[PDB]
Amino acid sequence: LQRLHMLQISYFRDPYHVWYQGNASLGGHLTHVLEGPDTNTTIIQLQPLQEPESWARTQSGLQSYLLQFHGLVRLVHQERTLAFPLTIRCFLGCELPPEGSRAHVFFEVAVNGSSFVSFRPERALWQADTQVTSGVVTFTLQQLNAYNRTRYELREFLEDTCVQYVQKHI
Ligand SMILES: CCCCCCCCCCCCCCCCCCCC(=O)O[C@H](COC(=O)CCCCCCCCCCCCCC)COP(=O)(O)OCCN
Ligand SMILES: *[C@@H]1O[C@H](CO)[C@@H](O[C@@H]2O[C@H](CO)[C@@H](O)[C@H](O)[C@H]2NC(C)=O)[C@H](O)[C@H]1NC(C)=O
Ligand SMILES: *[C@@H]1O[C@H](CO)[C@@H](O[C@@H]2O[C@H](CO)[C@@H](O)[C@H](O)[C@H]2NC(C)=O)[C@H](O)[C@H]1NC(C)=O
Ligand SMILES: *[C@H]1O[C@H](CO)[C@@H](O[C@H]2O[C@H](CO)[C@@H](O)[C@H](O)[C@H]2NC(C)=O)[C@H](O)[C@H]1NC(C)=O
Repeated sequence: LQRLHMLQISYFRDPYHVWYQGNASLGGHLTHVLEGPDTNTTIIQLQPLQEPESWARTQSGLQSYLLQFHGLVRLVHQERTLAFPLTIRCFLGCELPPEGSRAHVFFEVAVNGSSFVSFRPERALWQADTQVTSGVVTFTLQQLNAYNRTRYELREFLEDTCVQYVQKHI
């Protein structure tokens, strides 16, 4: 199993307070941890897979991701009103299938334990995973599918960064 899986659980008590609990596993082994309130997040490699400077850049990218993740949640609230508290789960990663000619990548999002939206990475597009249409789901997808961040930068993170990471460290 040549893969890197990442799990991020975000607990929002309201738009302005989020508590993060996350971790990543490479080849089936725990390798990273995400922990703490938005005001002081700990992001660490459990193994020094990356050198200090390299790690410093990856860490910075994760920090910027969280900042925009939180930003999007506040915008959806601002525009469509969300019912707090709420918990969001992001499960994403990449795998080099044993008999594949290409990496399999994914990013799925659940809200309060139910399917909400998921990324179709190769086309960098988001889809609803819920059975019914909702102002919240629709507006969220509109934002996710609008900007170059929530689309192309994420596609690059999964298809290129994650895959290069697995190829180098596994
Ligand atoms: C590379 C291997 C690294 C391995 C070690 C990492 C593990 C750390 C600890 C484990 C914790 C798990 C949580 C980490 C998951 C986050 C993924 C990181 C994303 C990231 O760095 O990408 C940035 C892009 O930002 C964005 O894409 C911003 C988009 C924000 C919104 C996302 C939407 C989903 C949620 C929907 C919310 C709806 C709410 C309404 C109810 C720039 O990345 P880059 O520097 O590589 O550049 C690539 C392009 N060049
Ligand atoms: C991140 O850590 C969580 C919590 O330990 C892992 O979830 C556990 O996974 C094992 C094996 O799949 C299950 O038997 C446990 O019941 C899970 N516990 C919880 C809290 O749900 C999770 O697999 C880890 N994910 C990554 C990508 O590292
Ligand atoms: C996510 O789940 C939580 C339940 O843990 C929901 O919070 C409850 O919301 C109802 C309706 O407003 C209130 O009667 C309860 O007082 C809330 N519980 C707590 C602990 O405060 C929340 O509404 C859900 N959010 C979404 C978007 O589904
Ligand atoms: C939260 O993050 C860490 C702890 O998770 C804090 O780091 C320091 O906190 C105190 C500073 O006065 C020290 O007493 C701790 O020993 C030290 N922790 C270690 C061992 O690194 C940090 O200050 C908090 N948030 C920030 C970045 O200010």
